[PDB]
Amino acid sequence: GDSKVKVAVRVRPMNRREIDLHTKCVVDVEANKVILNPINTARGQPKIFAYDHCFWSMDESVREKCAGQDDVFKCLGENILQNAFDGYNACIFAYGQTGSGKSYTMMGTADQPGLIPRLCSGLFERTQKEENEEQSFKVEVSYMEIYNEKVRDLLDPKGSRQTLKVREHSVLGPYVDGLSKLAVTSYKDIESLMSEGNKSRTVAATEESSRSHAVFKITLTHTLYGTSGEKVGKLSLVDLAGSERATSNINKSLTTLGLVISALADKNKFVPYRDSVLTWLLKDSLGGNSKTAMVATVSPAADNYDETLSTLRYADRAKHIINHAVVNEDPNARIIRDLREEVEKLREQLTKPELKDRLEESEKLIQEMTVTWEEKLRKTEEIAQERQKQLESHH
Ligand SMILES: Nc1ncnc2c1ncn2[C@@H]1O[C@H](COP(=O)(O)OP(=O)(O)O)[C@@H](O)[C@H]1O
Ligand SMILES: [Mg+2]
Ligand SMILES: [Mg+2]
Repeated sequence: GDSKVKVAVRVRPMNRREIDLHTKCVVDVEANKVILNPINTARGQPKIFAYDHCFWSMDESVREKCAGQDDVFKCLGENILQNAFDGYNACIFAYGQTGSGKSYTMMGTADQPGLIPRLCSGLFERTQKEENEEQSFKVEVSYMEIYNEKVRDLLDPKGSRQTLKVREHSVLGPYVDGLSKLAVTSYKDIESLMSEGNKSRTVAATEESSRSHAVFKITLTHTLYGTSGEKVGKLSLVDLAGSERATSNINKSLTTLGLVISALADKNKFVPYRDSVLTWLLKDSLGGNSKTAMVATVSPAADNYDETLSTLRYADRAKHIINHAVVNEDPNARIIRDLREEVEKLREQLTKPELKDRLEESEKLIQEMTVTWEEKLRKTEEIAQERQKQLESHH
């Protein structure tokens, strides 16, 4: 192919509990190597893994955390940002057990912002820095959640817990029908949409559920100007569910993800993309048209050994997957062209069942992606002010 899926392993520092209760540290880092030591030093031998990148921290001090997040972004964030500005599809997904540091890496906290806020900030910084009257940038965003093979729109002002149907089109592929793609023009729009989205996650029986997947997506459309050309880069930041074992199809997407990774590691006929919602929607990110990075977060202490190992192993396979990313030039024109063509052919065959409203679907897709930019702005605005009025009757 062209490029291999790049793999980084992030080892979170020993927390207060692990130090107080004298839980033994079994994971240590040697440059780009991850060494997993046995728990009771018969096959108690140190296991050594090698990856593209390895992050670690000496303690939980604010200095080391700031340095940590900075390191992670400098190593992975700016690269995929550059990919976005080069018209490439790019993706970063966090894999690991609950409490290893997936969300802390992807989203981070208020004092320790993760990959996503830095990515958005840097994105709008660069766009605002480069935009001429010959160069223009259009930025869209979406945030979805996948729980129990059901998709929810996290950017919907009304967290109605209503599932959105996942449908397939012949020329478009897998898509979430009804998902919000909101036009944004600054970091704060994204910030409010994200703060609202992050408090709309699926609750557990007790504390957000660790069984849900979170997919954040940025679309960057660059136009160069007596005619104009266009490139589109799509970033996909994914915070997966906890990889640990069970303590129906609640773990379908995770297991299927494992199977997909394993299959690719060894025309997608026997790669089970379709066996789950997650692998189906993120099919192009794994062995497809995308620059893909995996961040495997692991816990350092012995009490998580078998999990850590597992994670490591999966990571070790992920670096064998080969993607083939290309620059997406004027994809919208091609898509609407193929869509209208298909509409006409469906119109012709219709004059001779499953084609009755397939054309309806195609026309719907056409009309929805021919929506003017201004109306998208107005949409995002009314959504925003409805969020501003939903806290009015609640105050
Ligand atoms: N690399 C890290 N460095 C410092 N603290 C971390 C790190 N990763 C996780 N943590 C700490 O442990 C907490 C749990 O992390 P979290 O992102 O919720 O894990 P997960 O999403 O996989 O369940 C975090 O709030 C953070 O304080
Ligand atoms: Mg989390
Ligand atoms: Mg999108």
